[PDB]
Amino acid sequence: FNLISEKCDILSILRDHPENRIYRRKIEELSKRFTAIRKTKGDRNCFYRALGYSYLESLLGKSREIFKFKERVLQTPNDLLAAGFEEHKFRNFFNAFYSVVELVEKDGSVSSLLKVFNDQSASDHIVQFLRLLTSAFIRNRADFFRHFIDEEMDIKDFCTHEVEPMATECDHIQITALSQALSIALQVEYVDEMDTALNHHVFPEAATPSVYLLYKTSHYNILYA
Ligand SMILES: *CC(=O)NCc1ccc(F)c(C)c1
Repeated sequence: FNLISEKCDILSILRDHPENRIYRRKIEELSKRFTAIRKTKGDRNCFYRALGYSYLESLLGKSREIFKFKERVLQTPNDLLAAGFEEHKFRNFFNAFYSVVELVEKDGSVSSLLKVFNDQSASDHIVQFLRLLTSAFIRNRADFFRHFIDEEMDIKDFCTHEVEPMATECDHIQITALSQALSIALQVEYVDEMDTALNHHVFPEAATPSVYLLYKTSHYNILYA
């Protein structure tokens, strides 16, 4: 379990911030709303790896939701082609993602899903797929991202340098784009060392979330309500 941990009690993360007044306060408050946490490896891929694992975990045993998600994933090659990606270059990454979706359907266990996400090869193929789909979704909707995020940004350069490469860190744009590309509703809780309220953001605004993440010390960990 070197990439995604076993479930732990929320208060077990006090030990990561010993004798720290603000972090203790915020973690205690978080424990009133959430029961458990899984930690992810801080290798620069932790947003993609956490969202992918936590969303597929949320589908286990839900036959209608699995059918609808599979239908969407089957169309994603067309998003990649429309943005200029070549089939022979994305094939291995698409096939790895479709495979883990079929595991959710056929096997249906937490333990089998966690083993794929802890297999460095399978897990990194899944992350690379998610990064290419993020990039495609932004490129195909460049006017949307310039209108609503930043009129001055260079969309093609941003995707080349800050989305496609492994180990590149995320901001609001990547989170919004992957949420929209796969129709995943997610809530991010923010824990920093300023003397401020524990607070959160939902993607898209106003949705009921499937996934909850904790953003703390530049890392995305998985929460359980
Ligand atoms: C999500 C992810 O892989 N984060 C890696 C990380 C951990 C600590 C930091 F200070 C940075 C810049 C990144």
